[PDB]
Amino acid sequence: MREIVHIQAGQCGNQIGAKFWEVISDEHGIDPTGSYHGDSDLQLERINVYYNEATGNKYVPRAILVDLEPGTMDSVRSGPFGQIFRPDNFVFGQSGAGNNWAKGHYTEGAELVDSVLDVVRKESESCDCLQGFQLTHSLGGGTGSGMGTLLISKIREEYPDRIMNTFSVMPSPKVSDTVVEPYNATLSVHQLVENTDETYCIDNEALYDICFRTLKLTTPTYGDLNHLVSATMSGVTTCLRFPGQLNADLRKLAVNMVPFPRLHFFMPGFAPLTSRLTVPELTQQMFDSKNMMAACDPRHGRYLTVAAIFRGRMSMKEVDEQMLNVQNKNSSYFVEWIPNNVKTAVCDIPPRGLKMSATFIGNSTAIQELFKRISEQFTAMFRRKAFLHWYTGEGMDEMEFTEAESNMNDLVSEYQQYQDATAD
Amino acid sequence: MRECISIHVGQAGVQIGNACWELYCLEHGIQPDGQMPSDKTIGGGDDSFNTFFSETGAGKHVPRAVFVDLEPTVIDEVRTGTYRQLFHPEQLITGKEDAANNYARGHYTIGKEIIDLVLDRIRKLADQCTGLQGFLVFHSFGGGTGSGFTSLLMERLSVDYGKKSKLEFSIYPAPQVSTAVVEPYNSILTTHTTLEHSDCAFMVDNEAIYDICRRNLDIERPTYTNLNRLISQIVSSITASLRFDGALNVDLTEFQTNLVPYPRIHFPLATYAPVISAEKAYHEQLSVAEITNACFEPANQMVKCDPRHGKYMACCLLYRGDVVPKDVNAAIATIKTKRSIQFVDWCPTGFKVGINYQPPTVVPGGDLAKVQRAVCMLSNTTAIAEAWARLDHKFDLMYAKRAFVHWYVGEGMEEGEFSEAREDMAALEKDYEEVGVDSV
Amino acid sequence: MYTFVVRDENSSVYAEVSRLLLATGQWKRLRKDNPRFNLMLGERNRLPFGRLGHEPGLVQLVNYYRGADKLCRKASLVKLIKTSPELSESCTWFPESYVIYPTDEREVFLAAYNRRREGREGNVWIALISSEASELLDFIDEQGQVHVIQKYLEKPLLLEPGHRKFDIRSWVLVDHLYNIYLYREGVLRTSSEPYNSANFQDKTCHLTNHCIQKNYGRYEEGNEMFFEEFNQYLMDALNTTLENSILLQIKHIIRSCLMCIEPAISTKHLHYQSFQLFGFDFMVDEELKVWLIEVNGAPACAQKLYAELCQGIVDVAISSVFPLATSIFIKLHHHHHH
Ligand SMILES: Nc1nc2c(ncn2[C@@H]2O[C@H](COP(=O)(O)OP(=O)(O)OP(=O)(O)O)[C@@H](O)[C@H]2O)c(=O)[nH]1
Ligand SMILES: Nc1ncnc2c1ncn2[C@@H]1O[C@H](COP(=O)(O)OP(=O)(O)CP(=O)(O)O)[C@@H](O)[C@H]1O
Ligand SMILES: Nc1nc2c(ncn2[C@@H]2O[C@H](COP(=O)(O)OP(=O)(O)O)[C@@H](O)[C@H]2O)c(=O)[nH]1
Ligand SMILES: [Ca+2]
Ligand SMILES: [Mg+2]
Repeated sequence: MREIVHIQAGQCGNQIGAKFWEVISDEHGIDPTGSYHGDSDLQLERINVYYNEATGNKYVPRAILVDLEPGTMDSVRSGPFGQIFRPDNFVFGQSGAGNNWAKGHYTEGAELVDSVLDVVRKESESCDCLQGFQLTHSLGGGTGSGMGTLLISKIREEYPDRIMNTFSVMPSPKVSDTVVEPYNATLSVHQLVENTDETYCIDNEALYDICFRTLKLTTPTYGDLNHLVSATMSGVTTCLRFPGQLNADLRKLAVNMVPFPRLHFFMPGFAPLTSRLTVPELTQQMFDSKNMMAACDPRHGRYLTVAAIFRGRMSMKEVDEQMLNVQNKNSSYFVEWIPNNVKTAVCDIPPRGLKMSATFIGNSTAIQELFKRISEQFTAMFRRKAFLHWYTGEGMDEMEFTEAESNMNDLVSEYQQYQDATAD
Repeated sequence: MRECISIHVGQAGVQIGNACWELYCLEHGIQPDGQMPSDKTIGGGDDSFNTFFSETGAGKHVPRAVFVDLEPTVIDEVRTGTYRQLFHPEQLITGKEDAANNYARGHYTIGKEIIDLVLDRIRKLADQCTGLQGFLVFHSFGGGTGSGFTSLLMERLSVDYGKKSKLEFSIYPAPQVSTAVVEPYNSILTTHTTLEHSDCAFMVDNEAIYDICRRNLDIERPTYTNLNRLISQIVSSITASLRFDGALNVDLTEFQTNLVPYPRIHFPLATYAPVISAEKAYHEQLSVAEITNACFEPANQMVKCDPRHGKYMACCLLYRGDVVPKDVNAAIATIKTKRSIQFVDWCPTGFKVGINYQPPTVVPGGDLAKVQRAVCMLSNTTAIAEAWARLDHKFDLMYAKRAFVHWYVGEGMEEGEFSEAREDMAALEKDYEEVGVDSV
Repeated sequence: MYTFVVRDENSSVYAEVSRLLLATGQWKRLRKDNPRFNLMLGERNRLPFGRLGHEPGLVQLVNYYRGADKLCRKASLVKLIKTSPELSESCTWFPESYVIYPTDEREVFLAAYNRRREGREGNVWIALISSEASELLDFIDEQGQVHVIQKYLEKPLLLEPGHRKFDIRSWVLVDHLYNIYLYREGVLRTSSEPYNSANFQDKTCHLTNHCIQKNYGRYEEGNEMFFEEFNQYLMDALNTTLENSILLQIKHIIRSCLMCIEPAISTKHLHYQSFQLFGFDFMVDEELKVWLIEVNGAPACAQKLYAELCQGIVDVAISSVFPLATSIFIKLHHHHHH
């Protein structure tokens, strides 16, 4: 089989991680004890991608739960699917992050890192054919951002020809008051652009704006934001989890989606947006700015590559027609120099609550709007050196902030370069 | 004797293989267990069907076939499917991890780990042959295994078998069913690497087969199963010369003599008729003249291109079923009286014809009407070059920016291999231009 | 010596073009009814296209595309956008519009209008501006000829300081070969009196015509902001560029409009050739989404830009066909494969 190893780090990582496992367990017919009581053989055909098969015909998530605070991992065990996890895959610290990247990456997280690697090793070593790794984390905190990216670097050393995939939640002042997060994000992006193959950009800015404006929620909660994150996560992993022809494993996806190694930051989308349609409507909503999980307008750049997944019982002829339709009518927004760069998959099994849905994965040059926003907030407080001593204290030079700032702006220039390029 | 060994590489090669063998077994009266009641020589023989099937002492007729894929899923369905007893387990070869739509993985990284094993199993089939003719290699252009592994294998077969014949059935990519943006790269790379090692290659445009299924069989959104059942019929028509004997049968090697004027110009255009649904075939005989004229309609071609804007260098017709010389001769004389077809000035305006009396078969629960008589035309037209030009343009669009090139470089390839592969293709397009210019 | 005839004296743009042609020394102006011309700078109304291209030994060229009126009349534009599958009825960049004759799609308008009343959402429309249906239909039966009811953009992008509305004029030259050339200089035609959510009587803050603006001229000379200054505003205040935030959408809209009518108006295999200068009018909303308002078939230029544009027209539209004895245009072309 082609197995993926899941890792969830920090508060955000473990939250969205837990909900990911709730949702896909529902889809695959797995209850919290880990027994199959589903109605279809298509649920089990590729169960080994995410689940280990234990004794007594039971299924255990190949998941590794990590945090420097021991508190957040108590709440995971207490959770509805908490009992299903492997008890010795819980690796917890003492101090906590303090929303300090350096603590996560160089000091406190460094002390804990070998303990996580021991568990990763034991999962990896008993895989028939390991695809690679999937990490859920935020970039604004200290553990998920700093230790999560250390984890990434350390797993590459030992599995250098395996695919490294992250779900990386971006900070927004609209969601968290912590003034330091622009540093944590910039230092994390510095890592991700070098050491991941594919990164889904989950932008809290976008998740808040969808909840406030479109869903008409006056005081959106982390649970409201994560309803969107989990639907996105179910959608983008559908091709990996069910039998299919297109993007069926992590490397094939990467080869379809990443034309240049550094440009591996995707902009997911979803239709219909809900809180707790026809193919032409799903197809129009998918490419419209409102439905993007990154606060970027795709009309402000060009798509390098696109994956579109349609879920439900619908006409495959109608999807083909609408997907041609949307490309003709939006031709300028697709780079002319990568022919046939939009791929389409149709999975008959719909997600829970919806009779048909659509998931979008775009590699757009418009993603630069996200990185420029972070870069403005970073450079607001880095010119005046606000709160540098938090990081200098842990041993970091000031030069590493300059290098990381510069690499993130190099990335911006690069997106712009391929946005402006023609076939001539 | 004159044994042929079939090699099916990657998902496309393998799935088309299944459809071909299933169809062969139906045509010869061979059961899914390999038993063939009509064959009175148990244990062996030199009947025409023995070019493609060996025999065991227990009366089992075993395909002279290897199925190779770098990943077990597709071949696992052959191992457990309707025809699992037909094949010895050693003919079905799989690795663990596929080439991820990357020629470089198929040729070098993953491919090298299984290549000696594949040659081993091929050698075992070869050593059961009294007079091995050659090989038929089925593969996609687009896939990493189909492109990269097939190339490596063709290179290795030239070394281990000298100038023993190698024929390809190559699946040319179409956007309606493609699964990879880099398929143009894989196509150019494999065509460059394979060109010196192949004697004759039949390209099958998935878009062409897709359109025939939509237009002629009224299939709304054709699947691989739809495409493969039609592809099977065309392959069967071509190999029918080898698998059946008959007084008017012309061997595939005789057609090749006419089809290949220069070593590099070895890509014949196939056209098949009639493709018709059961509902339309009811109360409708298509005569010899009718199916023959249908060979000159571009809508029936296996590759999208226009031979009315090119020139012919050869034209072969492979009839099967209730077809007699008088009707063929009259039908073809009309065609040349009518013109519509121009030969290059260095090629005589002949038509090489074969007839096998055994009529076409269809697989149960399929889309094709069972008809009394079918024809496959194999022509050598300058027009086939259109297919190279369409792929070469897509290649250039991406390669000018080096898009996706790092995936190939990361597995060991150099940019030199891309530009070298592309120049060879530019040379091939020029060759097809040059053969069609009039003589001085 | 090439020859031309001038048949619209009111055109500021082609008065300058004739001036530049005469100054070359290799063009001679003829009298308007002398048919032995190479170039016709034609009249706006009833231009005799049927008489063109029937003069042996003369290659003939005209500065209008016959049938380009379908893009440039408000009622025709709506109909073109509604009936052409390339643009469709679900076009994202053209405000929801309906053609309305006086004493037709008034029945279809009222249905979509009275859906928005129940929906509890912005329900302002334009002919001129009002939120109740009664005042609009009554204004048209009373006003005169065929009219268009179009969705009024509730939430425009507003310049600061001053909280002002604006529209963007882009000049586009389509030559005889059907190359689409966007002039690199466009212009923002600004309102000077601050924008108001409730005050629809006063139609100086709501309508941004260079004439109807008459305070005035405070923030910029003649209420004309150009692209260097507007790019800087976008960089400073919004952390984005003109090119990225607005100009990609403008390029797309122009190229889509002109490609849609190309079969109906191209002069590729015709006995005479056409070029034409168009003026596209765009509206930017607060999300930085661009919307097309109208296309003008006989646009005027802004005073500062006349000399450069008109010399461009000569270089790429006229001297391409009639050769004599640094490029101000962006050529709009895109061939995505699918
Ligand atoms: N006609 C036909 N085409 C197929 C079939 N399966 C795949 N293809 C085409 O083959 C190309 C993809 O290559 P595959 O053969 O699936 O790839 P592979 O050779 O298995 O290589 P990897 O999967 O990269 O190891 C695309 O152009 C598909 O449209 C099939 O059963 N029939
Ligand atoms: N849907 C809409 N939303 C917002 N503003 C609009 C609008 N339609 C028109 N306007 C405003 O009205 C102004 C002029 O309207 P428009 O350009 O449609 O007619 P026009 O310029 O052809 C008038 P005339 O034909 O008398 O010269 C625009 O510059 C714009 O500011
Ligand atoms: N969408 C979402 N964002 C979260 C969640 N939890 C924390 N965050 C965000 O994550 C950042 C803080 O990181 P956190 O995970 O709390 O830090 P760590 O646990 O020390 O790694 C802030 O930008 C929060 O807005 C969550 O459950 N959902
Ligand atoms: Ca026998
Ligand atoms: Mg494969």
